[PDB]
Amino acid sequence: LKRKLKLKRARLAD
Amino acid sequence: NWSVEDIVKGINSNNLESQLQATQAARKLLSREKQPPIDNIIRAGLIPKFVSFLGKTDCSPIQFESAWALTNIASGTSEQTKAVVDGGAIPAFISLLASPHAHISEQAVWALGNIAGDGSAFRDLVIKHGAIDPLLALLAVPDLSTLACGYLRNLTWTLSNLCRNKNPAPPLDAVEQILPTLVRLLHHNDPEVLADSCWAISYLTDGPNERIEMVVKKGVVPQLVKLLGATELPIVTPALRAIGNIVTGTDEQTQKVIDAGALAVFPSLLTNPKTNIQKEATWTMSNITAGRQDQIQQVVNHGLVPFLVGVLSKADFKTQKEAAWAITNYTSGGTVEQIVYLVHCGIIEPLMNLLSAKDTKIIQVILDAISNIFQAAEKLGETEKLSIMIEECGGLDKIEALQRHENESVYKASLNLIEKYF
Repeated sequence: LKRKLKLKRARLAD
Repeated sequence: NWSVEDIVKGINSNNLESQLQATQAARKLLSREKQPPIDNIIRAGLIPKFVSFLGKTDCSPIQFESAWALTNIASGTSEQTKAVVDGGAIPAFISLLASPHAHISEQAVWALGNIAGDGSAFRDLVIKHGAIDPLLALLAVPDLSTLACGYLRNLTWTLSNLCRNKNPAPPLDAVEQILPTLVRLLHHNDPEVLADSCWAISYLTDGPNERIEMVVKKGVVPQLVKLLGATELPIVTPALRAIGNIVTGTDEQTQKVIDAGALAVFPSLLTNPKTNIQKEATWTMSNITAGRQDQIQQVVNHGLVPFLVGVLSKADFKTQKEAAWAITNYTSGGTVEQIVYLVHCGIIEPLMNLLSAKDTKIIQVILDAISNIFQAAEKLGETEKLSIMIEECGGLDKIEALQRHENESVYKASLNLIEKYF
């Protein structure tokens, strides 16, 4: 019966 | 500050330094929060020129400016990442990984993390272009501490994207090649490295038992239990997701988590002020109580039953549903003595109050549990004693009123109990 952070990031200024 | 038309004029000039200023100016446009005009850039045809600038070894500043410009384009929608891949960017960035200029190879790491991050197909295409070896070679130092902190965090984050996503999961051999460096980042003392390493391990344990095993075989479970106790939420959340995933595996994999000391953290986790942590801790507990009787005994001994009674009695409804699962898993696999104990801890009344929720799933789960508990009681002669208890706390009004429920499973089960025991 067992039951089973941000993809992409722009570089901002800087 | 430049218009796109001027950047196009600059980039199409025949003059590397004019192309450099124009590329820098594109970088600045694309580096602002309030909708950088990515589609405008793509539509002016600029991506192929940026990509060919990636290869200008003699002009490291235009390599850097174009790497950044493309990083930001690749950070956008899927269609925008696809325009970067379609321009040829992937092998060009992989070649920049060997750049002697640390800020340029870091920008190439970052861009590849955006492309891999879009989804399974681009992650696997980054991998087929040979990104893993030169990425791992950037971390082939005796002590991670000698690397610049920002640089190390970017690497860890791009590696975690290479572990991410699921249909399909990353190639088995790429996971084997990445794991030892990942185990090492998981012992590193920077909180963002730790968080992202833990996320990566949570992605790799999110799948069939063979995948869990490759991770557990690397002896990371004790470090994961230690991180489970960290004060930083961004570290506890993935460490607990990874632990929860490992205990969806076999009994032997579940047992490694218990032997590593994980149950002693659950009094805090099951009362954690962050509701997602309580929910994921109770889900983890439900999978542990789906274990062997000796594992259920460890849950008893660690005093966790009163903590399950607690979340059943009062928690966000999503956690309460996990608490109900934990209970019905406990009562389906536990000894008569473990089941009596559960009742002595006060399970019955919060169980019955949850028979009022307008959630058809939780109702069947609870009714299965009751049935299981009556079952133990019959085995002891107690059906009567238990039956009054259920009545006194108002649980018979709930089971009775559930026969006017147009789910057939529901009121079949109720009727079943309403005679069988009342």
